[PDB]
Amino acid sequence: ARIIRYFYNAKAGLCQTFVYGGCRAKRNNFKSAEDCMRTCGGA
Amino acid sequence: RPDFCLEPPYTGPCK
Amino acid sequence: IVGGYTCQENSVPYQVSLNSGYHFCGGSLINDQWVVSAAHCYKSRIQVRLGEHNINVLEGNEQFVNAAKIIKHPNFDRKTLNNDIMLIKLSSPVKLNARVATVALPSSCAPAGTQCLISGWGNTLSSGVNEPDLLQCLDAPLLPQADCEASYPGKITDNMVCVGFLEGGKDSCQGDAGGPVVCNGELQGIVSWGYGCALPDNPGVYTKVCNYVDWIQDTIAAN
Ligand SMILES: [Ca+2]
Repeated sequence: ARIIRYFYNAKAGLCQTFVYGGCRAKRNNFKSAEDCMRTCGGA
Repeated sequence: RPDFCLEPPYTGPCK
Repeated sequence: IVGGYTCQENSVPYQVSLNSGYHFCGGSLINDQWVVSAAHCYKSRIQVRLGEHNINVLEGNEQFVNAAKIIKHPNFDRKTLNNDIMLIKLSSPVKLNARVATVALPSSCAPAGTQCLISGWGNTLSSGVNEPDLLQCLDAPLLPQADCEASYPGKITDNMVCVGFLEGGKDSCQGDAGGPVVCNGELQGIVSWGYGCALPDNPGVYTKVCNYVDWIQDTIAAN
């Protein structure tokens, strides 16, 4: 599928969107920018 | 920060 | 669809777009009240868009209908992707016409070598991303199960079939999921999964619809 999720971009220092297929997600995959920054924002 | 945060975004096998 | 071509406008009348704000999966109209798609395409709220060609332009042939019932196969495994099939009952019967039509379920399982038509609004690039406005089409054959197995060691069940090319170059891709693989007027496959898109030695894997005709018919009759 084409599911929009958020991931932490270490180089940019912030969370951005990417296309998640819908299955077998890795951990740098969040449903919101807030949850992404809370988990990966550092700090 | 956690190690997984430094990994590139993973689209996965679902197409 | 990577390496395909833009389908002739409304030439795949059974193709639908599943939308929850944006297009996220494809599907196939099997009767005026039911659509079949992939179980991994499940969402609690789904709007079915029929008669679409350009998903980003109101062309005048579209029908927008909400999903009243969403039923995933009871044996769907979200990790192995075995039994990746789902049924959607529309809130209201769609109006059938030249641009919104049903596709027949398989009369039996089609053998390897059968040429089929795969379609969808998924990514058109193997590297990077390009989401097409217009429905894409791809003519490709059902591959021998042995080749499918060789490409995906230990990951292929009898409920799956590889369709495409071992040399890569042409394949389905993210956003095509749930869409149709029609061979000789029958829905033999549902876009499901694969490693990358259009890569050599990794053709797309599809749900083998011929194994689910009884389940589909029983489910429709009971709902
Ligand atoms: Ca349109």
